[PDB]
Amino acid sequence: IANVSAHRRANAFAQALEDREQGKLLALASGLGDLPKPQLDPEVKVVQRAQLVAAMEAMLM
Amino acid sequence: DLVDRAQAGEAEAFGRLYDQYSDTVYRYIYYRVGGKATAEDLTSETFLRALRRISTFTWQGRDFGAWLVTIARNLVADHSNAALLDAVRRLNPQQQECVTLRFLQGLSVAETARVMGKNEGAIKTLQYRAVRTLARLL
Repeated sequence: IANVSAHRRANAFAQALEDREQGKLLALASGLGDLPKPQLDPEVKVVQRAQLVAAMEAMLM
Repeated sequence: DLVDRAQAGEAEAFGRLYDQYSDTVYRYIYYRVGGKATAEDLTSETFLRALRRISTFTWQGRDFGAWLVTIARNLVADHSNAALLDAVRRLNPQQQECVTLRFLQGLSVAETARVMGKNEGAIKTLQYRAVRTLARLL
């Protein structure tokens, strides 16, 4: 019986995370998610994006 | 879908897919290779592979982000405009950034100088040396 409830809370948390007892869990996940992550160099993004858009236009030309 | 829109050859839709997913692909790769340059290169290759196979991306339970991750995983394990642009990727850091800001972003010499922390004189010299280098290795 108590096995299907553990399944339900898990699914509620999953759904809450997408949106973002359970409020503490979300706060912890947000805490982890709010830490700085490595970032692709902005000027590298410019060139890669242009390369991809061009490759596409080359595929469709 | 944006994916469904790219599969219609709307090139900008694929650009948007890059916007949405590039940092996640990069971060997956970053910790698995030796050096930022390699991580950047394999990020580019991951998207290029997805693009080249995008006409096959039609199986039942497909997920685009998951597909990108699995492609990058494969690449790490196995680790004209296209020529113009891959030539740009070969320039040294200073020359690459200069041409990207000036010509790909359309920043003026003055705007570029402000971003790069150089004087406009140094930018005029730099953009000259950068385009001359593209002229040789291309």
